[PDB]
Amino acid sequence: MNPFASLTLTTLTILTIPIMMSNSNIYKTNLYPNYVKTTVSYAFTLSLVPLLMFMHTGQEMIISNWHWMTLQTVELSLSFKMDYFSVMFIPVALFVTWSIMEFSMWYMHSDPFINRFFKYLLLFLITMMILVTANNLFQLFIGWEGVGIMSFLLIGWWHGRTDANTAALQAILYNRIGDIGFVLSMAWFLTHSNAWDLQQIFMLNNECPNMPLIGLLLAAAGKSAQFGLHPWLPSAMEGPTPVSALLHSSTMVVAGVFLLIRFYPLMETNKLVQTMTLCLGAITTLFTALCAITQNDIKKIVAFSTSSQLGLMMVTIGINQPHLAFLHICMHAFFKAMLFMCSGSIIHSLNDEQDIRKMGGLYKAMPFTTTALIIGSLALTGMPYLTGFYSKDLIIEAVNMSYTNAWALLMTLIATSLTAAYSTRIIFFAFLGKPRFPPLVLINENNPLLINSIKRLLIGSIFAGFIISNNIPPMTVPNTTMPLYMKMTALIVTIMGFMLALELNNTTYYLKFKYPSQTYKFSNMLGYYPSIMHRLPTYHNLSMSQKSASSLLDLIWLETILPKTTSFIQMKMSIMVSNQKGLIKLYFLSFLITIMISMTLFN
Amino acid sequence: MLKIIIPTTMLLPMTWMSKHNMIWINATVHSLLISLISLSLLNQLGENSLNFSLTFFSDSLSAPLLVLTTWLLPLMLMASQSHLSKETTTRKKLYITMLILLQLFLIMTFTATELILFYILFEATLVPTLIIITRWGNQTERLNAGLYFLFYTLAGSLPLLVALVYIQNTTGSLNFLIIHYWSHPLSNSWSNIFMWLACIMAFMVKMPLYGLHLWLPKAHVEAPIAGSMVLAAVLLKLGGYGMMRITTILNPLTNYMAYPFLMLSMWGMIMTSSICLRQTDLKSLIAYSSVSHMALVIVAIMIQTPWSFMGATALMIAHGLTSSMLFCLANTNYERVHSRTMILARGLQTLLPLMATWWLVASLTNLALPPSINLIGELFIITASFSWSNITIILMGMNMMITALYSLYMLITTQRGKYTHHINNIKPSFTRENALMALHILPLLLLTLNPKMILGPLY
Amino acid sequence: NVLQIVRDHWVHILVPVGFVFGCYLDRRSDEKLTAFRNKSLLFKRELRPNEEVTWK
Amino acid sequence: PDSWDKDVYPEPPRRTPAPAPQTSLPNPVTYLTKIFDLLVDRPVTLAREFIEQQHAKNRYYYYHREFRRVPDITECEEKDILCMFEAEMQWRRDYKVDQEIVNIIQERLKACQQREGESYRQNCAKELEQFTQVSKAFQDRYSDLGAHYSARKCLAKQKQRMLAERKAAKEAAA
Amino acid sequence: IRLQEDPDPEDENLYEKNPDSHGYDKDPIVDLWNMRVVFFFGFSIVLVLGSTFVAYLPDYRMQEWARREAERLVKYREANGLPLMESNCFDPNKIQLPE
Ligand SMILES: CCCCCCCCCCCCCCCCCC(=O)OC[C@H](COP(=O)([O-])OCC(O)COP(=O)([O-])OC[C@@H](COC(=O)CCCCCCCCCCCCCCCCC)OC(=O)CCCCCCCCCCCCCCCCC)OC(=O)CCCCCCCCCCCCCCCCC
Ligand SMILES: CCCCCCCCCCCCCCCCC[C@@H](O)O[C@H](CO[C@H](O)CCCCCCCCCCCCCCC)COP(=O)(O)OCC[N+](C)(C)C
Ligand SMILES: CCCCCCCC/C=C/CCCCCCCC(=O)OC[C@H](COP(=O)(O)OCCN)OC(=O)CCCCCCC/C=C/CCCCCCCC
Ligand SMILES: CCCCCCCC/C=C\CCCCCCCC(=O)OC[C@H](COP(=O)(O)OCCN)OC(=O)CCCCCCC/C=C/CCCCCCCC
Repeated sequence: MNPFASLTLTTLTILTIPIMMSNSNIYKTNLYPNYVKTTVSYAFTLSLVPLLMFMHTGQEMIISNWHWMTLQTVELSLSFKMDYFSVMFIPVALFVTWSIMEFSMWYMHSDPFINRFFKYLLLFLITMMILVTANNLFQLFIGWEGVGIMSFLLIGWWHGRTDANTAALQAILYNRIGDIGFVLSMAWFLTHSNAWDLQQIFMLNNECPNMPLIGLLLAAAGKSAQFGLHPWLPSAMEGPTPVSALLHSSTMVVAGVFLLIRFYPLMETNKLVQTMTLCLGAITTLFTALCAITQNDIKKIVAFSTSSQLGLMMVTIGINQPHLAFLHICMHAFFKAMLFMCSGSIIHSLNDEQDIRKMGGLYKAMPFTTTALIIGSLALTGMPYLTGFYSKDLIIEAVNMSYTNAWALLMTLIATSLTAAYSTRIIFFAFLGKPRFPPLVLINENNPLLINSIKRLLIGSIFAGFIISNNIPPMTVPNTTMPLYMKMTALIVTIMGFMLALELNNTTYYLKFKYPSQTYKFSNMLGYYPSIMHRLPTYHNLSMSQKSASSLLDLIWLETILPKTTSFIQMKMSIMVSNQKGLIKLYFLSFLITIMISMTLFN
Repeated sequence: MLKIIIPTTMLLPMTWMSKHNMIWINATVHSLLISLISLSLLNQLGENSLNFSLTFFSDSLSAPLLVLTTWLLPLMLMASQSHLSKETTTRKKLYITMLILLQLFLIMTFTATELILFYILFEATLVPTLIIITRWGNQTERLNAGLYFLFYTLAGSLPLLVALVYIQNTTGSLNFLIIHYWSHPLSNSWSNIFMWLACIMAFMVKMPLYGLHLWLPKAHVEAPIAGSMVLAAVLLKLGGYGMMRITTILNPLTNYMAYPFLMLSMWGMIMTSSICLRQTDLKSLIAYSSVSHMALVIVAIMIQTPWSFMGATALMIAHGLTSSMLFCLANTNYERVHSRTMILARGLQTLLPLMATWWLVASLTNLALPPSINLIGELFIITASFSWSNITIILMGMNMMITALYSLYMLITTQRGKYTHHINNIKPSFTRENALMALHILPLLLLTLNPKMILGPLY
Repeated sequence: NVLQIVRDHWVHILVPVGFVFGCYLDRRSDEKLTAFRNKSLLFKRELRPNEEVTWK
Repeated sequence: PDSWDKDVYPEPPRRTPAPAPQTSLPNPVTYLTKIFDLLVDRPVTLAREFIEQQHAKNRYYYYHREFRRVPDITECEEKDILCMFEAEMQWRRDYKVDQEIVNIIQERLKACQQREGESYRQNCAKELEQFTQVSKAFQDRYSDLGAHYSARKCLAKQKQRMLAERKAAKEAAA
Repeated sequence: IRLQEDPDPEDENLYEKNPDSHGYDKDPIVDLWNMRVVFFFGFSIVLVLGSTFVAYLPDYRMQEWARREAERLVKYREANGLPLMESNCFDPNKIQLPE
């Protein structure tokens, strides 16, 4: 037949296999994490094979194996789209997951439920694969909700932490707004096309309208934490560092960008939705970078960097460049996962300390971690020949040479400069200078698991963008001709951010103390958005839920109208009827009145 | 249908002639056997129903409800075993007799072929439920709950009886097949408006509809566990089945009279979800969630499109199973601590892991996690409502968000956090309780695997 | 003790015999609705050489 | 297997370009294909051969039920329950068959779009027109009849449409 | 005081008198056999047998029959050049409009 579909489905099945084995003594013992890691590595190789098959002849297939149910003229069946996006994203996700699982084997060694942690990680991976390979809207929604609820479970890993519980609930709330948008899109598509599958959707929607494309955009914004629905992603750092490295930054937050990429024909057909996507991405990346440049929690800094990169991807989608966004997704997955692993290594070595104000001296204290973090920050800022160069530089060049929003372009450039700035902040406050941690030095990073995982994600932060960009067919016309000052715009702004951040960090050694500014307070407090938008709407909704619906309507007026008024009327009438004194004279006079009335007024 | 009806009327003498320590075993075993026998009704045709005789017939809408009732009886028996340890033999046999009579009446109601017999049985179901509530409830408010339940139902249903006898006199027969084939349009006059009001209002009070729903929290909070299980899962579906049956003769007047009820149902979804957000009682939370789901089913039935009836049936079955499971979990927690306050007991995930897993699964099914039949029905209803109008999508989206909010809120409140220090009577979960939860949850996933069996006759 | 087993476990035949009786009654009711047997336009058919009723 | 009708499920002829390498490096795709054929395809082929040999030991057949044609609701008299029942059953069977026809056309359209790939907007325009015609006819026939649709309601809709068409034609050519 | 009332008894724990209790009955043998019959009948019989029975229920909904009929009609229609879907469900010759 063809070893393409068989091997793709085999990768999915072998991913699903260890979940079945969770009911066995292998799950009861302490070999389960290693078993899961081995399974993930084998899946990574078996997924590399179809990637080699695609890069030769560009083979793309769809498999509709199982027919679920036929709703009259609409057939829902289990269908997989093994196209370029799927066959390119599966190996990257499997590689990152393998590295994160080894890192978690090292990291969550003292956790009593490490087996359950690895089971949850594998379930998240399965749901993400379902989302990526889904061919119809219903299966895509299945994957969407699966990754959402797995994120909910893994954020609140420590059930006894109120902050973890509220972070998980907040993530669920924002993802449910995204799901509202997704359901709007699904309903419109079914109503106006009689199909939930991409083939018929693309065939019939030659000019996709504002309502379905806005539904898709809202779902993508909710999933990728764009402006308005962003705060859940920084708050999602309450979970263990492996969760932040694997789930959010690498593979889950790119779900909205991937969804917008999957509907790039419709996005091309529309213009207003493209403009809205561009503006949303620009404001998101600018705001998140501006918040990042002044944070003291390293995990939060990396989370805001991830949000800024997502905003850049959304900008790339808004300028009608779907494939550059996918390339950036892959490269960002690589170096962001490596950065999160390095931050987790630092945190673990310093006894669960997540403050750069207490980190210091780590350049010589932790050699390999320092090298890996430097390489990751160089790739993040767009070093001219690293993984981030083959995506970010092309994105900036395409934004410059486009009929786009001038404000959006300016905000994108400022966001790149701020990216360089917060990378400088992380490096300076974490590795340079003198120690600020407690005197008991427990620094030890000589674990083979940690070293090997960071090393594997480190070779992929140097030699992966080149291979990927040289092994993919040209899906877009290049921008060969451009002015010299526009060809090096990204480098100039990156160097300016480097220099300004370094100067402002060097000014902290002076024996001068000044109170903070309004701009500093705005930037450090996350723009005051979490405070206002997490206190006012919640208070008003929870107040109207009790004052108006429960007490005023249900407990008072709905009781007053039907049952209480009728009961009172019946009680009063019963009292009036039975209040007779039993006097024969009185009720015989009543008999006489009744007799007269019957005789006279009855004809 | 006699092959299913007679075994229940044999459950009665078996229960009354069994030994004192074997009543539960015999009742459970033979209820399971009757459920297995009733599974054969799922082999429905594609064009016309199964007409066994002049009195009983089975359809693609009746069969899943009959299977649900026959499956729900043994679970109620297990819960009764749980909470009726110290009762006397005669009172235990009376409780089992009430459950058996209720199941028999429900089976005959679902398989009745005429509207008057349907009404007679659908009103006959009131007596066992009222007796169970007002006799084996635990708190003082059970008498008030029984009064509210009985009088709401009767005030709803008496004009239905008047309308039914009037319809028979006018047309000739109340047989469903005849009134479907010989159906004629209903003119827009005051008399037709009031006949429509009689029938629809009866079934809406039974449903319930927002504004006519206080009896539901009153009865479900104060009823015993078996009463709550049967009230939420099956007795609420009598209104939906009746509306899906009675609307054949109400067109095209239904296209004009549906607006007040549609607005009431949608705003009631919103209001009851918001009420669920701020409830200090777990059973009240579950009851109001049931109200919201039934309001969604009302919206589907009133918009009355082929994609809305399938969603209505799927949502009815899924909600019945989910609400029964939630009530069972809440009853286990109550029996451990003897209080219905939600914030009284915490850390139950630390103290009882498997019950935490059951709570997680039940709450995930409640918030319509794909590809569960809850989500299937809700999505079909949402798509039909979107075709009807394009702001129903806004209302459904906000309702879905609040539903997820309160489901995860109750999960986090009960299971997560620091355990209460002074509560030291949390014994390990019983095999009976674990098996009850498993028997509640597995059929949901199996119906997810095979969804065409619960999508009604319009599939 | 065999009598005691019967004296205690004789109630376990009530539901099976009720099921058998219900099946018998269903067949007996079905035998009363044979007015259109082998007379419908869709399923009208000549009887086989060894056959007297299309269905029972 | 190809146990389906090619005319009912059309498929354009498959043109596969011949491999013309321009480099001396070996082909990992070719080597992996050889490995896959040696390790998977041959064992599954042997297993299928054994299973099909076992199936041919006892071969039995099943048939497609043929339904006779009966007079329809137009010929049925008013309040004639038996004829109305027969016509309603026939109409429901026809409705299901039409639904499956629409499904067949939609499957054709989806397969054509996926097959054409990057040039679908032009290549698979013949399936789009057939789907448009079938969808329009199906909508005109079984349009919004409601959840309680019936042959009588469909007949009433058709009569209304015929009256509207006749009035439009008269007011045009009058 | 207002009545000669019994004090509220303490709740009994089934695990105290029987550490192997399944929660069905306070009698050990009756509890064990109640658990066994519930598990066997319910899980094994109902779940497995009813699930496979429903899975292998005969196709009385005529889905496959409808698909085969649709294939036959499509083949006949497109072979002879006729439209795949007819314009009207009924025959205008048999339908008599009022005029
Ligand atoms: C409603 C407004 C809406 C605005 C929307 C638009 C927003 C635009 C944003 C523009 C960029 C903002 C930069 C960051 C601001 C916050 C800084 C901060 O909090 O630092 C603390 C934080 C360190 O905090 P810390 O170490 O914890 O200690 C804090 C101190 O204790 C205590 O800290 P502190 O408070 O003492 O230090 C802050 C101080 C020092 O920080 C700075 O000066 C940062 C900016 C550096 C200079 C940038 C411009 C100069 C370079 C470009 C020149 C033009 C080039 C043109 C050509 C380009 C192409 C070749 O800054 C100020 O006092 C005012 C800064 C005002 C910036 C302008 C935007 C906000 C205006 C708000 C109105 C009120 C202003 C007055 C303040 C409030 C009232 C009292 O600083 C950093 O981490 C580094 C910050 C600087 C990074 C600069 C990176 C590059 C920026 C872009 C350059 C251009 C790129 C190319 C663009 C495209 C060209 C085509
Ligand atoms: C392991 C983790 C589990 C949880 C997470 C889920 C992740 C996915 C797990 C998937 C496991 C199953 C995959 C393999 C499924 C094999 C069986 C399946 O293919 O058959 C289904 C069939 O399953 C059964 O139909 C489900 C039965 C559901 C009804 C059970 C009722 C039991 C009594 C309980 C009463 C409850 C009353 C509720 C109201 C009715 C679908 O029908 P179908 O493929 O075509 O049948 C093929 C036979 N044909 C070809 C002749 C047609
Ligand atoms: C249409 C559907 C509704 C749309 C949104 C309307 C407002 C939503 C109303 C929310 C109801 C509130 C229910 C309360 C549940 C519990 C709340 C709670 O847990 O507390 C707040 C909780 C956590 O508090 P923390 O800040 O983390 O404090 C931790 C301190 N250590 O935070 C929240 O979850 C509240 C978030 C509410 C969201 C409101 C903002 C959403 C509005 C933006 C929409 C616009 C999007 C723009 C994109 C457009 C794309 C085209
Ligand atoms: C067209 C040319 C380019 C085509 C794409 C080439 C992608 C190359 C990807 C890496 C090459 C494949 C290496 C195979 C590794 C898997 C082998 C394996 O299963 O394990 C062996 C072995 C040991 O595993 P343990 O976990 O330690 O188990 C110990 C057992 N006691 O695996 C290894 O560690 C090998 C070391 C890997 C070196 C680092 C490679 C870094 C690669 C970076 C880029 C890879 C990106 C992934 C795909 C890129 C395209 C999307």
